Amino acid sequence: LSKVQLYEDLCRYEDTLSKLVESVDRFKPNLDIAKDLIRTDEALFENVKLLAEYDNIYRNLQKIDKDSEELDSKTRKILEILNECHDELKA
Amino acid sequence: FIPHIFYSLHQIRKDPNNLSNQLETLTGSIRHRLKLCKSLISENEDTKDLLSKSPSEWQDIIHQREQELQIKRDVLDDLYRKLQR
Repeated sequence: LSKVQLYEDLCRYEDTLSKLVESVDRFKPNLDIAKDLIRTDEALFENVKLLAEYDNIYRNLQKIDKDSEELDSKTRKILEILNECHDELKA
Repeated sequence: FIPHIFYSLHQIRKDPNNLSNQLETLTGSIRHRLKLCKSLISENEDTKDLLSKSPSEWQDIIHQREQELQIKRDVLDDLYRKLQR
């Protein structure tokens, strides 16, 4: 799971750190910690990368939508003019 | 946003260090960076992975948008034809 797992790792990462840094209790040797704080980071990066394709499609959808709105804008812009002409001609 | 999330994660990976007043100032940033990262993840536009939407959907929305594009452009040519006329 990209996003979900991405959010779990961040949790357990902060956990492990907080212990290592002494905010919470942990036994004196406490390397398991340091090792974890590296496996988790690598997992996050890997997970984040695998997510790029998804964010790219979004990049596309944003393009498309921007276009679509721009166009509808031009159409609106023209209808305005017609009305403005209609005014100068009627009123 | 996905880029700021990458650069953000990058800076955090590079943050850990020493102890004391430093140890606290170093772990304080790590706590804020974790917040910042969680906010970016939340704000990622609904791509795939359920952050916003799956992939199946993203493909649908793209096909739906292409179709609306063809139409809005047909409308656009008509509007211009008439203005020009």
